[PDB]
Amino acid sequence: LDKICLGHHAVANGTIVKTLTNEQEEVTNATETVESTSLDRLCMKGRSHKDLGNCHPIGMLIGTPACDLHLTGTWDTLIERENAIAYCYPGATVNEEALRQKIMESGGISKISTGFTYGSSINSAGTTKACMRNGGNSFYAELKWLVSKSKGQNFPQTTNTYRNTDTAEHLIMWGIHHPSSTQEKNDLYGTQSLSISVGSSTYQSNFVPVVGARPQVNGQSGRIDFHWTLVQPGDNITFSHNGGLIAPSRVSKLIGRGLGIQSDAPIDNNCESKCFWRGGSINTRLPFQNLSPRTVGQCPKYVNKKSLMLATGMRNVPE
Amino acid sequence: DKICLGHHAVANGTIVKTLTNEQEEVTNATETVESTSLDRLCMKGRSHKDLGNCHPIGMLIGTPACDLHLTGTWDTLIERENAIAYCYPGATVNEEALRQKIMESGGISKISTGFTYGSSINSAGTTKACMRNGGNSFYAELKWLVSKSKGQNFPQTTNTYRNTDTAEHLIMWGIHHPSSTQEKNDLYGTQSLSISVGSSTYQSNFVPVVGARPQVNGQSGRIDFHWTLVQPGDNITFSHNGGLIAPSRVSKLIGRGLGIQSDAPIDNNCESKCFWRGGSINTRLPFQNLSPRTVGQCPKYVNKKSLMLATGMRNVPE
Amino acid sequence: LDKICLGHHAVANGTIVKTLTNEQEEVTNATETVESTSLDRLCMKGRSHKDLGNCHPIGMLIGTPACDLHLTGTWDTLIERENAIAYCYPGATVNEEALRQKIMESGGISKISTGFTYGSSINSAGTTKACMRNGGNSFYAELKWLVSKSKGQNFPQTTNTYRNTDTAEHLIMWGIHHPSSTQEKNDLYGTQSLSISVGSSTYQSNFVPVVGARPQVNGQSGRIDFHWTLVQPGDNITFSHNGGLIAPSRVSKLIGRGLGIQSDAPIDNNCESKCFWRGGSINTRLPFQNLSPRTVGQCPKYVNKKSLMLATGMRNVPE
Amino acid sequence: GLFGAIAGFIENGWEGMVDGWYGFRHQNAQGTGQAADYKSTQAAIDQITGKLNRLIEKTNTEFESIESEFSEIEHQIGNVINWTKDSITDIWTYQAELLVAMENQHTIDMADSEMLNLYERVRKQLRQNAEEDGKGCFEIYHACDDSCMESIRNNTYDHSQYREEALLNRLN
Amino acid sequence: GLFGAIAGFIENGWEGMVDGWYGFRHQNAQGTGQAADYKSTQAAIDQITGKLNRLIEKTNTEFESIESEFSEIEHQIGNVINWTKDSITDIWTYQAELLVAMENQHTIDMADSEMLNLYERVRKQLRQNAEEDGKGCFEIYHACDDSCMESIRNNTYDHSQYREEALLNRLN
Amino acid sequence: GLFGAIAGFIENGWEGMVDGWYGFRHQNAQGTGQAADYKSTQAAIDQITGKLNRLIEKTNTEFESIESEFSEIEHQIGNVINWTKDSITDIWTYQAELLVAMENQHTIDMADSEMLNLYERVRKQLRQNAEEDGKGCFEIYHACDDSCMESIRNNTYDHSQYREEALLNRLN
Ligand SMILES: *[C@@H]1O[C@H](CO)[C@@H](O[C@@H]2O[C@H](CO)[C@@H](O[C@@H]3O[C@H](CO[C@@H]4O[C@H](CO)[C@@H](O)[C@H](O)[C@@H]4O)[C@@H](O)[C@H](O[C@H]4O[C@H](CO)[C@@H](O)[C@H](O)[C@@H]4O)[C@@H]3O)[C@H](O)[C@H]2NC(C)=O)[C@H](O)[C@H]1NC(C)=O
Ligand SMILES: *[C@@H]1O[C@H](CO)[C@@H](O[C@@H]2O[C@H](CO)[C@@H](O[C@@H]3O[C@H](CO[C@H]4O[C@H](CO)[C@@H](O)[C@H](O)[C@@H]4O)[C@@H](O)[C@H](O[C@H]4O[C@H](CO)[C@@H](O)[C@H](O)[C@@H]4O)[C@@H]3O)[C@H](O)[C@H]2NC(C)=O)[C@H](O)[C@H]1NC(C)=O
Ligand SMILES: *[C@@H]1O[C@H](CO)[C@@H](O[C@@H]2O[C@H](CO)[C@@H](O[C@@H]3O[C@H](CO[C@H]4O[C@H](CO)[C@@H](O)[C@H](O)[C@@H]4O)[C@@H](O)[C@H](O[C@H]4O[C@H](CO)[C@@H](O)[C@H](O)[C@@H]4O)[C@@H]3O)[C@H](O)[C@H]2NC(C)=O)[C@H](O)[C@H]1NC(C)=O
Ligand SMILES: *[C@@H]1O[C@H](CO)[C@@H](O[C@@H]2O[C@H](CO)[C@@H](O[C@@H]3O[C@H](CO)[C@@H](O)[C@H](O)[C@@H]3O)[C@H](O)[C@H]2NC(C)=O)[C@H](O)[C@H]1NC(C)=O
Ligand SMILES: *[C@@H]1O[C@H](CO)[C@@H](O[C@H]2O[C@H](CO)[C@@H](O)[C@H](O)[C@H]2NC(C)=O)[C@H](O)[C@H]1NC(C)=O
Ligand SMILES: *[C@@H]1O[C@H](CO)[C@@H](O)[C@H](O)[C@H]1NC(C)=O
Ligand SMILES: *[C@@H]1O[C@H](CO)[C@@H](O)[C@H](O)[C@H]1NC(C)=O
Ligand SMILES: *[C@@H]1O[C@H](CO)[C@@H](O)[C@H](O)[C@H]1NC(C)=O
Ligand SMILES: *[C@H]1O[C@H](CO)[C@@H](O)[C@H](O)[C@H]1NC(C)=O
Ligand SMILES: *[C@H]1O[C@H](CO)[C@@H](O)[C@H](O)[C@H]1NC(C)=O
Ligand SMILES: *[C@H]1O[C@H](CO)[C@@H](O)[C@H](O)[C@H]1NC(C)=O
Repeated sequence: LDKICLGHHAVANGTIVKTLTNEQEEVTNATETVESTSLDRLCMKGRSHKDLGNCHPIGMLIGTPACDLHLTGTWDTLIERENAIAYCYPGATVNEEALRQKIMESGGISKISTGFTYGSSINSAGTTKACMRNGGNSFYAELKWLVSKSKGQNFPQTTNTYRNTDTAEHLIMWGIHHPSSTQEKNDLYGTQSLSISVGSSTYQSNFVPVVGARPQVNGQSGRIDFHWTLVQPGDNITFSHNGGLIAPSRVSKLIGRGLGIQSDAPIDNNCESKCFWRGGSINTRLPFQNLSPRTVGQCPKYVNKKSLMLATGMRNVPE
Repeated sequence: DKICLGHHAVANGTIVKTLTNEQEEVTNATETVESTSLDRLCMKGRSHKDLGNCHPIGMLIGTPACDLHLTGTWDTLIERENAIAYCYPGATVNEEALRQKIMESGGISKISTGFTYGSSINSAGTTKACMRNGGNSFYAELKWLVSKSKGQNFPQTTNTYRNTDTAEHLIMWGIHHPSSTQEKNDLYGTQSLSISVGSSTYQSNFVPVVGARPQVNGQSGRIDFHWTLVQPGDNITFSHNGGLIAPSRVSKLIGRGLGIQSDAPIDNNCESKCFWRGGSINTRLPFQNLSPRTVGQCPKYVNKKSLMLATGMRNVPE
Repeated sequence: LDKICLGHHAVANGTIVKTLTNEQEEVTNATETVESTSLDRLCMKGRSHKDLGNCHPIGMLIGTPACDLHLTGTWDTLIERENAIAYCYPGATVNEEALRQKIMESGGISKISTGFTYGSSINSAGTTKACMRNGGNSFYAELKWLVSKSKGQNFPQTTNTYRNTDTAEHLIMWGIHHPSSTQEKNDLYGTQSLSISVGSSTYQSNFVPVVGARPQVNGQSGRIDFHWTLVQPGDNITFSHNGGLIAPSRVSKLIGRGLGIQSDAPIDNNCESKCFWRGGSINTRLPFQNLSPRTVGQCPKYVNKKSLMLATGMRNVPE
Repeated sequence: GLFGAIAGFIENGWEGMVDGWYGFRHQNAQGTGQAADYKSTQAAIDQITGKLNRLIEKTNTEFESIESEFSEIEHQIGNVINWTKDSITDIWTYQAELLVAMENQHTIDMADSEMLNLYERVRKQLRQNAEEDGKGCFEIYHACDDSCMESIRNNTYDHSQYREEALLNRLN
Repeated sequence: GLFGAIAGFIENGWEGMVDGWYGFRHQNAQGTGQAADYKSTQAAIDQITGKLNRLIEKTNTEFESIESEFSEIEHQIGNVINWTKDSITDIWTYQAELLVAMENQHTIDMADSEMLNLYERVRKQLRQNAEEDGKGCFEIYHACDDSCMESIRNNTYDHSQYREEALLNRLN
Repeated sequence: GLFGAIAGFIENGWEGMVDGWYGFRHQNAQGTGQAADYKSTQAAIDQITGKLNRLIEKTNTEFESIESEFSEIEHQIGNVINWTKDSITDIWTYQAELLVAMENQHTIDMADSEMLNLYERVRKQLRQNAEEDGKGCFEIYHACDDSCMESIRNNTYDHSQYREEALLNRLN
């Protein structure tokens, strides 16, 4: 008797996928939803970026020698590398990580001179073999190491005031020097009890030099720690000090917004990406990703899974 | 003879999204994201306090602008932009923690310290920075202790608040940082300044910064505030000799309240459980695109203008 | 006329469960997805665990007497109890909660000797009523209260340095004594002004004993506030001081990883679990849980539902 | 669609049907006639009502503010908070989109099914007395006047009664 | 329901059936009999067992404590943590409800489908030998004894035997 | 499965059909032929494409780093961040699995439903000129050449054109 029969296609070996009710369902086809592959490069096409190489973001503001080409500029993407240098003279910044993040959320840095001057009783031009430029001794480009001009004398009580006449807030930084011995402290500031006060309309604080023997770092047992604050438009900030201040010769203004990336991957200007990680860039259209929980940009969501395949065909029912 | 089955349809369908289709036409649908807000603060059903020009911290220390908000009870506290905490210029260590704490409370009680002072102390120090009755005045809950004799070394003194209550008490105090040595000398004398403050669950020392800084509310000095909790049955002692702004009352925070920050106007004729900077969100809808900053019981914020849910079958017109 | 009929089974009392379109759907069988049940017990089988008893983790590092059995050791699971003791002589640690959590992420504690020694006008073993060992007086096992050998004598200027010669970082602690009265101060350390400076290659600070009457705690009006830092391998750390330092005899090395539990629930060595909370242990195969939003280990997710029933049968249609 | 009826073997909806979701159109000597079916219409409406009701009731969880509107937040904690709230926002946006796309598919499919179950219910009523159009109609093989069409709509049609007559007509 | 059978064209369920989930009742000359059907019973059971095994899959993320039980946490970080935990809990509570609501619908409908696939199976065996009751029964237009009825149950019924007899009876 | 066709009463698939997802095999006097159905095939593919389109769509949220790669984070804030990130990861991992499992099911059932829809469509075209063998074919009781076969696939087979004969052949 004559016949017409209905049916569907099948393939030789299907692809296994998961369902609600079955861990081992066979279908005629499937495609991956978890991205396991990365490009081992920072994809910078379409971006105004600054590769800081050797310079740590904080060194941009205080003017460490490794940061000379990064003292000002604009960018929509800022790239920090491992082991970068902030401090040539050994020290540390209070609230360091908050400061680094702030620099790395920014789109640029301007510099504005403080205008500070000093009597011929103060000497402001001192340098150190720990901070070197042009084969010679130097110092943080944006600050100055004030000491007494005639050794051993009590450093004069001094007032220096910076005035934000702009319409945006400025970030001001200063250092406090912590000598490694009593004689050292006396040689460069005198025998008097030292004090450094710092006041604006929205901030004040005092600082006294810790003196004591400690290990040499980059040849120095002394230390200079950094401090910072934001000075609002129309506000002034005054420094009263009689020894131990490392005074700013310039202040900074962070401009706009940018994306901060920490990675040692090399720059490629001929690919684009919106998602970066320590190892490179992630350019996938896929919704998920198992490369790293630490990503930046606009990124597929991190998942704990090697693979999750989505069926693109019917049940496979082979002959 | 012929009988046919069918379904209804409309002329102008509605576009909704499915798993498989961006542009599905149905007979009907309705919205699941709230886009509207009431530009008012819906306070019906609530024992609420409008702080007006008073900043929460100011209610603990007694700034003149907080005179009407030094005690009370409430289930809802409303803070406005530009509220004043500090008549004499200064700052509070862990300021935002304290603000949130006062804004998590259902009211405040004030309890007296009891402190008294020998006669070589003037404890009624006032300033034109804090005017009350158009007189020079001070933070109502603290006293600016100075030497009654200009230049006189403020005496070594001790003061101990004992909590006899059955609830911990919030105690605040200040440290005065003068603008100059002369001001330091005139007020506290010429000796070096130490202030100490210990309970059995808190310990800490303080010394007065002296330096030039710009005038705020006419003043170059600063008072900065510190705060801790005294547990029931516990003592907190102040040893000091100059520059302590000592408390005359400690605070006790009562129950729970919802804190709101908004400048929208109060309205006692609507109810809401969800608030934001722009006002009050009264939806039955589960989602909301007004702001990711809300407080209360709220629809969840989503990054979507509209999400239409189908309330009818697929529309197939003629 | 003969006839065969198809049908399905039913039961006389079905279960209510929720569907998408119906809060009250009757089905033949169902089962719970939210765990409401806890074991009033710390299930410890297959774990090498340390019950600290009345020893507080911070007491492990400074050597309170309550902690004398927990000075060193190893474990994968550390159990902290309520009202455990850290300070016999009253005081407090800076960054106290951060340190506690470090100890509770840890898998053991080794002690290493500082090899600090002292001149003959120092009494390097001050003791106190508040730290009882064996009845009589004693002190923190891992620290040394230094005072003058002669009551009113000026305590001498002094310098000690710990050197880390190991391949991992060591955690070093010390204290600062704030005396109760200006006559205590002078008893212990003489009439000079006192200054203690600490410096490593990663850390410095100054400290000043402040005299001040405070409420008595374990009989004592004085206090010792405690400080800590990490000393990196190959690095040294120098203390300089003339009265008021509480110096370290030993430093600690944190070993490996462990799971930290806070609970007064009793240990049971016969049951195992991977999920713990204040009230004990939770082992359930269920994916959700309504006991507590504060659990540790590998856990079902907390939800705010008493009950959620998953159908395991068809619609029930009685007669 | 899934059940083959709506946007399937029924070529289009009836804009004329103002008083119901599903119904019957007939064609006999006495004329046309449209009439909604109550039960089918009601079964689709109730299920939607159920969806709607489930989707109002929202979390009674009471949230406090962790961000000052009127003062600055320290930068590091500010960034953590931002990162957390944005991740939360991404989760809810995605849930919401999925929920609504998913329920929309189920609503369309549930309406398709009801249409089919009406067609099927009637098919069995009519038994051997009619044949199917493929367009959603049943060609009846006896004289089915307005009284007869009504009994089909009302579930009171006895196939036995017109059977013979129909069994005769179908074999020409 | 979606496939129109359970609480559908079939009016109710059989409490009598204990030996399975789906099955048969008959009537012939030798009386009446009840019996389960293996295939569809296990097909349904297995899909349920399948969902259960998915439900108890061990998420193995090890979480530490971020809140001390026996000491007070700084109030600001404490508020951030509470906000984070309470938002995380709203997500899980909502997914849990949704997961179960959804699986329960899918279970209900899957069961409704297995009833229907069985009925469609018997119908196609009977071919032109029987007609649909419309209450889930098949009226058989020839004498069908116990062996005849078992043959049907076990997919061993040959329509070719009884065809010309059944056609006598249907038309007369 | 749900619609009882694929992995159902159709026993298996045809590996020799590379030009479509669904289709026909006929046997008549001139022999044997196979051919895909373009319409049913495209309805299944277009549903898949909609799924894929929906799956690659972007959340535009821009996240910054809250953890340094090259320097150490304060311990307490580090633990809050770790706790939070691991919670967020558990939520996305669960969603991803659930999404893909859920879609896989629906893809399967939808493919099944298109197979059933095609089959039903044929059943109604043929009307009274053919009968169902249970395995997915229609035994046809009249001479249907390749051109008539092509009409059935073309959806232009007019059962009237062959009816009187087919009734004769069925009742014979
Ligand atoms: C983050 O979120 C946590 C968790 O919600 C908050 O901690 C809870 O709130 C506070 C913590 O500071 C505690 O509130 C009070 O708890 C008392 C508990 O006493 C007993 O414990 C248990 C239950 O916890 C019960 O068996 C008994 O009731 C015990 O007595 C409780 O009695 C008290 O209520 C009463 O207090 C006032 C006086 O202030 C009375 O006048 C009034 O009648 C009232 O009923 C409080 O509820 C609470 O215990 C904490 N719970 C937990 C699990 O920790 C944190 O505070 C949040 N952090 C921040 C920064 O907001
Ligand atoms: C955690 O996230 C919050 C919310 O996103 C961040 O706060 C926002 O931060 C951005 C700055 O990066 C602010 O954007 C600014 O808008 C200004 C306009 O004034 C607005 O002020 C109020 C708040 O007081 C807004 O709500 C309102 O819409 C007002 O319009 C711009 O003028 C700002 O800077 C501009 O600088 C130059 C001018 O020369 C312009 O060319 C630039 O385009 C640039 O826009 C700036 O854009 C925004 O106001 C803040 N929003 C809120 C709600 O506070 C936090 O900072 C974030 N924290 C982090 C990363 O630490
Ligand atoms: C928040 O969460 C992060 C992410 O997990 C934690 O950071 C990890 O901390 C663990 C230790 O708990 C680190 O693991 C250790 O690393 C050594 C391997 O070197 C790694 O070095 C780089 C970084 O420079 C890594 O990125 C890279 O993967 C390398 O593998 C191992 O040797 C350690 O195991 C050994 O430890 C002891 C010594 O203490 C040995 O004696 C034993 O033999 C043992 O095997 C261990 O695996 C891990 O690298 C860290 N990851 C990252 C990404 O930083 C944070 O600490 C956590 N925050 C808080 C506050 O807890
Ligand atoms: C920050 O520093 C600036 C500069 O010192 C301060 O600005 C001063 O503001 C005062 C009043 O606020 C002004 O003086 C007035 O204007 C004229 C100027 O000749 C004078 O004749 C009036 O009698 C009156 O005194 C002036 O603009 C300016 N003064 C000076 C000397 O520069 C500012 O107040 C400081 N602090 C801030 C802004 O918080
Ligand atoms: C810590 O102290 C030691 C002890 O003096 C320092 O010097 C030792 O290590 C050096 C490695 O560069 C050796 O070359 C020295 O000879 C050795 N001296 C000894 C053992 O007496 C060591 O550099 C110090 N480390 C730091 C960071 O300052
Ligand atoms: C504190 O209060 C008084 C004196 O201040 C004292 O008698 C009492 O014993 C003390 N109690 C505690 C708990 O310190
Ligand atoms: C229609 O039948 C119903 C029962 O299905 C009955 O209640 C009603 O009276 C009947 N109406 C008409 C018009 O025949
Ligand atoms: C349908 O297909 C047949 C195959 O022979 C062809 O003859 C006919 O033209 C087609 N009909 C139409 C209307 O396209
Ligand atoms: C799956 O591969 C098959 C080849 O058999 C094809 O139909 C389809 O292109 C593939 N899926 C996708 C998403 O390309
Ligand atoms: C959708 O609108 C149509 C026509 O106004 C109506 O059928 C239905 O009631 C509406 N939905 C709701 C929720 O009111
Ligand atoms: C549901 O209960 C029935 C009998 O009451 C039993 O057969 C089945 O195993 C149960 N399944 C559960 C509780 O998961």
